[PDB]
Amino acid sequence: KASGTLREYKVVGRCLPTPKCRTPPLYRMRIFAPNHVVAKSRFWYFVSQLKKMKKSSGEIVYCGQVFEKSPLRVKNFGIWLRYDSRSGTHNMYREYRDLTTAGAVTQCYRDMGARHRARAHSIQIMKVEEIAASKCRRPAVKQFHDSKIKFPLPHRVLRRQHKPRFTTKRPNTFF
Amino acid sequence: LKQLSSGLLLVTGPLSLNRVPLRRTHQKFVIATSTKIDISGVKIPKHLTDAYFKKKQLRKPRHQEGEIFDTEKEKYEITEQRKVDQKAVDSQILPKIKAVPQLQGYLRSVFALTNGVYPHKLVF
Amino acid sequence: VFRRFVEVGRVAYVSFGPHAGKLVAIVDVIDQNRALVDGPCTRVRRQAMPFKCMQLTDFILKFPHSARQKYVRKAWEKADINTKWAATRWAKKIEARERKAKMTDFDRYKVMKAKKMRNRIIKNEVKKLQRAALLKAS
Amino acid sequence: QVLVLDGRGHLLGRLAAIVAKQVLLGRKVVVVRCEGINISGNFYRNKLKYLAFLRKRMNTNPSRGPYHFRAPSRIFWRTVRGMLPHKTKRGQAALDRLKVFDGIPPPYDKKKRMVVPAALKVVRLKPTRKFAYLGRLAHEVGWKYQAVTATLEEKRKEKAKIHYRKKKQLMRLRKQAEKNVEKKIDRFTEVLKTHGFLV
Amino acid sequence: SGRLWCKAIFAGYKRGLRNQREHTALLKIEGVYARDETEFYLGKRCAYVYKAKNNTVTPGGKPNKTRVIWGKVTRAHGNSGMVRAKFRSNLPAKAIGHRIRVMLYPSRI
RNA sequence: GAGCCUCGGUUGGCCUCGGAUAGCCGGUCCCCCGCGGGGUCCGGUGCGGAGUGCCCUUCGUCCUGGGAAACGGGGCGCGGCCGGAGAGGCGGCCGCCCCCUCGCCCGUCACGCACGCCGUUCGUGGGGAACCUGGCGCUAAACCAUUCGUAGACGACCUGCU
RNA sequence: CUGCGGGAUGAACCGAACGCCGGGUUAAGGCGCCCGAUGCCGACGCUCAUCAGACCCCAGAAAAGGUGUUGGUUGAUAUAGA
RNA sequence: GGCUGGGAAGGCCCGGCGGGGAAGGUGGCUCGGCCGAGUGUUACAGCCCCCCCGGCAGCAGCACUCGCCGAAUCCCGGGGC
Ligand SMILES: [Mg+2]
Repeated sequence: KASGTLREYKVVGRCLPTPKCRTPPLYRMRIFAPNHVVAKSRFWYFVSQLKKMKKSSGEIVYCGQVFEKSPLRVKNFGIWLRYDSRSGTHNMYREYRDLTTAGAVTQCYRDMGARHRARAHSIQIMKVEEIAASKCRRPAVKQFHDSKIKFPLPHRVLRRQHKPRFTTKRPNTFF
Repeated sequence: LKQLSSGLLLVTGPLSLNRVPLRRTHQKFVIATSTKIDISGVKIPKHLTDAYFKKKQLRKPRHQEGEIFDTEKEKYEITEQRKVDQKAVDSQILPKIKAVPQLQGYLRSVFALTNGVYPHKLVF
Repeated sequence: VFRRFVEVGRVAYVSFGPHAGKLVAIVDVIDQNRALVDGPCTRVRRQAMPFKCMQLTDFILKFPHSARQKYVRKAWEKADINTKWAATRWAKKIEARERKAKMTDFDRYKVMKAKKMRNRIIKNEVKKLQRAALLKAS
Repeated sequence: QVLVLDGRGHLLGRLAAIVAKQVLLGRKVVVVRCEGINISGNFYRNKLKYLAFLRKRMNTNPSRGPYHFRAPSRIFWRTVRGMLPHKTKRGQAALDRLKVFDGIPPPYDKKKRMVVPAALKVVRLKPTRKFAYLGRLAHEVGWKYQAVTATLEEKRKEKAKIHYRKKKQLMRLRKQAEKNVEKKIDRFTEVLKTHGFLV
Repeated sequence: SGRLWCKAIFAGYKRGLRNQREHTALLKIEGVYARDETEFYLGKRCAYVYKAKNNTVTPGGKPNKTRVIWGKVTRAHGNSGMVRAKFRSNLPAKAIGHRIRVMLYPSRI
């Protein structure tokens, strides 16, 4: 599985009806996937991992993207992880600060890949929950919980190094 | 001034300024600037057509043998009617462009590319 | 020795991006290199904007860190950020750059003639002043 | 029509790649003050690398072996040559256009020299990282003329200070003279500031 | 009375790492360093001017030593302002890193 | 003045040191040091307008006929004073003759106007070789041969000879 | 018995198979220079090596350790004062 | 054209309910000229934010370009080779 700018999809599915069980129950899951085609595959993978259901023996009842309810508010997201290392698997809890839940999940994937060299296929997303300012364990998120937060830009290394390449003036880093 | 029947542009810079008589130019070989003069109130002569500007020399049936047969005559005649038409057109064109300041001197100047000057960066 | 800080209500100038060359005010900080921004009086909606593409000026209006896009506009209008920005040298230099960009060939010829006369007058005055200074020294 | 570059504060490979690319395009490039070149990493790392390069020699006949030039200008020249197809005629013709100097020679001591922001240490290197000066590295591997270069550069800097003082006086007098006759140039100044000048 | 052509440099032929196609040349126009300013130069006539030992004809003038190879700008080349050009005869490969003048009068603006 | 070969080009920038969690410019009322430098303080800018995102020069000619500006430029203009030694190879500062009214705005025409068609426009009196004008200065050395052994397979090397 | 693009180099690897050409687009691979192309105002983190690291075949390393640094799991005590 | 018969947002807001940052307030202390600036503590809202009850044209995947899938629910024009 690859990763891009992930979107949250709600997928509802059930096993195909049979004369023994006329009305099978409906199951839903939260799947973060680049598109719906891979969202269905991830839903089937997780359902087969949990229930005795396969794609051939079941069907997808509803698949739809879940829009962010408050895209304009900054929120703290807690994500519970289940990934595989070179050694055995481990359980993790990570906190991220983003405007959207899908953005938080993308940040979680990027951070896991950067810090533990874990690919997307090895990572299972268990639960993503928005959290208030309190109940945050990671000081990195907590240090931004300040109404009177101040910080300058000390070392602004200039870009456009190849905009006109030869100049008589050396650049400036203090602004 | 105008576009002729052949599609060529009827071009005339002031003779006292640019030394360019009534001539034809092609669109693909002309840069159109963002500077326009009010030319609505002029009367271009009707006889000035595309067929009016054409070559006449190089006839075939001469002897052709020797150091002769159209290597001579050294020149093309002025065709004084052209001067009358040029004067008639200029007598109307000149005051309108002289109304705008620095326009005549701008016409007298010659466009060129200098160091640090790129046609795509500049706007015309 | 820092005089510019990322404060709630700081006015920032966008160097590059979709809303390039437009003023905007910082609402809340999202992360180390990302903050919530809002530009109601400068045709900028409320969305996250990285610190890389913004250079903040010396204008700071006061409003709560999570105002709902309405009180920030009121503070912007009361402080009259547009007029103050237009009065600054920064906006004047930006407008000079734009005027240079939009200058046509006829305008270039006029500027050439104007400089041709002005530089000669100024250099004649400079030579006279140099001669006077040399006379004074001796 | 000739590029003159000041080597102070520029990284070795970062400047070398750009100079080689410009040289291959028919541009004449002059690199000046090659003792100001700096290389990333601590001084001991680069010292060990140059010593390891010094170990490389032909066992049967060191005269035919690699030529370990000790001058910083020649070190920069070799680094640039490593980025050119010097075995071909085109590469040799391009390399002929390049010219490097230790310090700033009199032919170029009275010229304005450009800097490449894409090769500067302040831009490309973190402030917390360590670096080594090419002059000190060369002096510790066989260079002979570090002190003479330093003395000549000090004299050149004193001369440049005198010239810069004269330039300051000239510019200040120019600015005052502009104020003196500002009334006779008002129409010329207004049209200049209409199209985006003096603003 | 002045220059009416833009400066360009014959950087090389269209090529891969180990194959070279001599029927398309790569041009480096001065002042253009992005794949957005090359739209102006598309279709512009380009010429490679050189001199030789023997005299040749000259339109509207006495015979001289100058010969040219005319060409045409085809398309942009890779985000850096590089321009692909095609000439009626392939360039001699002696002009690598030499001056090529691109004219201004396939005008369409 | 022709006369062969070889090419690149198609306005220049004549310059501080420099730091990047900082810098640029003046006056320096004040102090110190040799018109200048250093320090304190004060006042202006700093996404650099005392910006290479820059500056400098115009790239049609000539007639006369007005206004603004104005003693500027030229005759590889002729003679003196210097700076420059890193690989100087360039400029600065003064004396005397003659000539021109050049930059900006408008009147006034005339310039093969070659009737649309490409290498136009220059650095260049370019660089190398051979021949036509004058003024100012020139007079050989090297090698072979001979000689000697501080040298030597032969070359080579150290030496002597109006 | 098989050329071609890439893997610097090359039996078997990756892509893809061959008449002579023009234009366009791709695969596998790449875009500091050699060397065509990121001369994106690319995004998020990690890493200092006096043996750094840098892409299937493939051209090299193990067990065991490190408060060097960066995340996670569990367990206690701390204003009745660690 | 569809969607959550799009999610949020923009404007006048009206009659309420509770909760939380911790402010024209108080206050131990600190820095300058009652005020300006910085920290903490219970903490209603005259700085605000969030949920629950309900309703107005003002919308439209919006040139205030905050993130979709698209085309008998799709057509026109222009440039280069
Ligand atoms: Mg020529």
